[PDB]
Amino acid sequence: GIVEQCCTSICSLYQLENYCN
Amino acid sequence: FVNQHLCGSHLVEALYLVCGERGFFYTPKT
Ligand SMILES: [Zn+2]
Repeated sequence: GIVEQCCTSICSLYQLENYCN
Repeated sequence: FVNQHLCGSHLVEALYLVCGERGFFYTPKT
């Protein structure tokens, strides 16, 4: 999920947009 | 875009800004 991916490790802008509606 | 670990409220504001009018879903349940 998002924490593992963007908090626990680092997220590119693209990886963040996967969480938009 | 910043290249860092984004946690807690910092993750949510990142989402807010990136998603704009689309909105987003925050489900931290791991
Ligand atoms: Zn802080």
